[PDB]
Amino acid sequence: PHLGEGGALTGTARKAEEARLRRAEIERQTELGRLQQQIEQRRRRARAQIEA
Amino acid sequence: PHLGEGGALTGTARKAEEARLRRAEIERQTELGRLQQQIEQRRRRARAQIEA
Repeated sequence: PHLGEGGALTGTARKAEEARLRRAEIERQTELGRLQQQIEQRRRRARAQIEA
Repeated sequence: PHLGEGGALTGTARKAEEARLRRAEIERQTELGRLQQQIEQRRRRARAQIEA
């Protein structure tokens, strides 16, 4: 059976939407990764200054 | 014999001048020490910034 918020897709359109969903998930994961890395670089900064 | 740039001091004045010379030598040594320490702190600074 077809599981998606839109639903009601058959044949090739189903595979296309699966690919689109995977792409969106990868995009969101990369966004969260960059945010994590930015806040951690701020932390490392605070470190270097404390050491000095 | 009496050795000093002024010379011609006897008795107690001789000891007083010996003490004064020792004091001046200590003063100059402390001056050189502080200068050395200041330039080395600048060096350590340059380090910390390079590491960052």
